[PDB]
Amino acid sequence: ASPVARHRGLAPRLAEALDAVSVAPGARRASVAGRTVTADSPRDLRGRLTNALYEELHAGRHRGGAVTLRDPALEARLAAAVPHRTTPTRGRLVEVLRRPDGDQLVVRLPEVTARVPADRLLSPSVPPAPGETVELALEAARPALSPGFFYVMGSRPLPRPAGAVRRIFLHARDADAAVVLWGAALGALEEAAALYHAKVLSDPQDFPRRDAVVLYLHGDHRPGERAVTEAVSRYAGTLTGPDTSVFTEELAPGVAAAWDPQDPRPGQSGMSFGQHRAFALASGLIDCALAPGRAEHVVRALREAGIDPLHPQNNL
Amino acid sequence: DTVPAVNALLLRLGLGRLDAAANDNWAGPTTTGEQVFVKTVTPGCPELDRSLSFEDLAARLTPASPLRSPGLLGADPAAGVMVHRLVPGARSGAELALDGDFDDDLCRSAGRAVGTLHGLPVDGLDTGEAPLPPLSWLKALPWSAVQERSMAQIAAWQLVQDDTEVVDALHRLRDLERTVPLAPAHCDLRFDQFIRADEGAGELYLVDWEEFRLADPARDVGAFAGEWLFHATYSVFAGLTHEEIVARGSASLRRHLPRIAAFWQGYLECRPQALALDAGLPERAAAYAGWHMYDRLIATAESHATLNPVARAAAGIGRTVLLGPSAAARTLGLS
Ligand code: NA
Repeated sequence: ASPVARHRGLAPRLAEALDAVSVAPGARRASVAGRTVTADSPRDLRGRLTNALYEELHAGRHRGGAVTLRDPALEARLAAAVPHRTTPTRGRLVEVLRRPDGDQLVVRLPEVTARVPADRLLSPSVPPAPGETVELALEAARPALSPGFFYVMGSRPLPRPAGAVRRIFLHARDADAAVVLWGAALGALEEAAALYHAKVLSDPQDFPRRDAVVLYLHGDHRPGERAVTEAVSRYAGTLTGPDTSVFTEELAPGVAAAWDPQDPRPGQSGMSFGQHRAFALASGLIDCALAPGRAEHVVRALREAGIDPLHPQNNL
Repeated sequence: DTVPAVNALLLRLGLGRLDAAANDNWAGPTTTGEQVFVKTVTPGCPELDRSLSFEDLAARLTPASPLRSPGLLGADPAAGVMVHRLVPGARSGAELALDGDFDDDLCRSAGRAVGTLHGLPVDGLDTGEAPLPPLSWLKALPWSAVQERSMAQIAAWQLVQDDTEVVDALHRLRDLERTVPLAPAHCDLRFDQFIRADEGAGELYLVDWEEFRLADPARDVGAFAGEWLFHATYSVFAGLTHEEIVARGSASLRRHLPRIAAFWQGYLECRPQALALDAGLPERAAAYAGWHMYDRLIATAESHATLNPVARAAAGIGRTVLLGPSAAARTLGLS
């Protein structure tokens, strides 16, 4: 009878949401909230099913019923709300370019070898021998880095091997709500001395969204998380829409949290939290349909993906 | 922004103002009803000096030339404005190729236009080398360019920077440009620099000469082959094994090889002495097509956060073509 009786070993919120989901035997048809999805093989269904579970369960874009561009005005409001301006960034010095109009340092950053003005050197205080580590005042705002989004690295440098990342999602209902939420959240995070990166939708036409703001908290996530949740809890329900993803932990209306995936397997990497969880659910649902028993296929596939099936916002 | 300087040239040319039926670009009717394409480049202004060096030579060209270009109506180089006659019912070659209308015939007309272009006084022309590939970026991106790119683009740059074989091959390709017979070369060709009039049924126009130089003719040949390479191995496809993506991609290329072969026949019709003067033209063109692949993957990565497996695979095809141009030249039919 109970949603949890029939779906044992799985978080109740995912048990409840799977009642809205069925896969036909053979796995060439599926239905998610009466969004019907068909395909010519199980394998083609896996990605069509993965996408629907993502849209329906993670994003909240529903389609089973009868029913891009950077904006400089918003980029300005979002960039104005950033308390800091600079993130010290370590790389290895490759070469010192002695140009009279301004010396430049070719530095191997983790993601790219870059040519940086010498005036951005922090440590050491004079350009070292090539091969030596340097530290650089690199801008914290990165408006092009993440398409659709305005991105900021926090003042404080991130752990060398970053390690686990706590993702916090804010369901901003509009751009004005985003700027307030963005400001609030960066405040708290910098006050709490958080090691983080964050981003916010930079196209006004793309709200509302449950990941309209995303915070990436590294190291010790509890100070930043507490700080963030106190700084926005006042706006939860009003500036944030109330619904959040079934895969996440709800901290307040429209404020959810999770962890970056930690999937054991090679080739099942570089996925977002939402797509990773949806793919594993589709894989377990598909596997079910290719043979209570459904809940075990699902628990199995989540576990093989490194997801805690009692707590799918987290990883084993 | 740049509307003042554009409305001032149109006024001084007798074209009135831009009607609301239309760096930055503008196309459509003027208050006088003349169809104009307004191009703006932020400034002197060397891209416009190159554009103009083409419009001088293009004036000395019959309307029976396989190489047709929109008439220049005017220009203010110091403000970075050019105006040309809009091609009636303009359909770009990118649109055409996406709809399967960039056929073998149209590829032959492109080669004839490009073959024609390379045979046309070379005195007014820029002999500076085109920064393509960007060799300094292979060592190190400017910090300000890093802050204007996506994570996928940045990742695509680092993969090339860390690939010594490719970096070396590109330095040699650019080094070889001063050891070959140069020709008037477009230097930045893509399917979108080719326009048909009459909504896809009309004649062929080659446009965008902001990179026009006296240069290695392989740049243009390779660019055209490179577009078919990128179309066949990437565009037509955008959860599979990498070996499957390469297999599907290799078969798409093979089915697209006649497009390249046709271009090259067109090319040789109008430039029959190309290999008598440059035996290594096929090989250098293959290497340029190989780079062109990276260039096009890096550009498309603009709106991506990761490099998907199709892009990773497509890249791997370009490394093969760039590191093996001779064989690629034979595979591609530029022999
Ligand atoms: Na095609």
